[PDB]
Amino acid sequence: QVKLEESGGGSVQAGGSLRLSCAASGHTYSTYCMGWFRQVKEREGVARINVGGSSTWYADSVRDRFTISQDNAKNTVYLQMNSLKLEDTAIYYCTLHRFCNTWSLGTLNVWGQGTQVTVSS
Amino acid sequence: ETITVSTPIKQIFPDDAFAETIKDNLKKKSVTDAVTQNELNSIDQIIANNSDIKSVQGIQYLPNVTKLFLNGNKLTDIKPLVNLKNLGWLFLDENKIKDLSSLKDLKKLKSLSLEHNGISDINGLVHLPQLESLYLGNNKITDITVLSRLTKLDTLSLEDNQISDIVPLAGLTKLQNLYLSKNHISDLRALAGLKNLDVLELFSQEAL
Repeated sequence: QVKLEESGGGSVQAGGSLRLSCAASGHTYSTYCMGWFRQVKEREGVARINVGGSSTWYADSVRDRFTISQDNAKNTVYLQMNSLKLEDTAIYYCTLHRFCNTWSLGTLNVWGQGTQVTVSS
Repeated sequence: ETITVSTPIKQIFPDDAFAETIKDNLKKKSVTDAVTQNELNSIDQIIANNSDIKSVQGIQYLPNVTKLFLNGNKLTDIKPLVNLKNLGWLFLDENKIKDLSSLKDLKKLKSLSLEHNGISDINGLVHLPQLESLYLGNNKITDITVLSRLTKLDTLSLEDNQISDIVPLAGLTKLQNLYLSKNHISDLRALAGLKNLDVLELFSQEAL
């Protein structure tokens, strides 16, 4: 029922930047958690924001390099990935759950198809 | 509390659906395959939503399970959870669980979900003051007195219940996300002192 429309990714040189976006439709939520996990190994949370609220969360490894933001009216979130490192190479997946504390588990989320990000040099 | 000798899965877990859950979790070929206590000790997470499970008898032998997803089953009796001392995240939506005394000793539990269980009496939840997340939407709850003891809650859903009195939430200063739509609420005065709310939903009250 819930569509996650993802854009962004590809190949970038270390130190460069990429922006991901994800737009949700078909949900009924006034507020909800949306953001990204990534996978190389086991998937791991990267960043989320409470759409319709303001709270954010980042993994320690990306804090101060990645910034997540929302356009609540467009039901879209954006991940600005700056200062990219080789360790950031992964498939990034937009993912959604009504409740941020459950979002963190992954298991019960709506999952996007994902996008490959590859950082070189 | 422990299986003494290697034993067939189907003997430990009498519910056929739950036995298949364990078989798949351990990547075994058959529910007739034997398991050891050491193998059961390796289980940290069970994903068994929407699985037609009527009983989780046998789960008592999984001392290291920390995440348990049992939404959408046919459970009534959760006594086999009683001594799962490492459980942190428990999802039990869309069952028919009414006796919450079995939850009393889950002293590491951080997150509990009991949505759509037909529950009215939540007084048993007073025994979980360490909870951080509690989801009780789509029940028959009126009296939330006991939630005033749960001073570590940061996320609480009570949506689609029969609550009119939210005074017991007044002291819950750590609340960040509070979902109260589809109740009987007209008076939020007791929430005025909450300072950490990011989300507060109050849609579609039916005054009365």
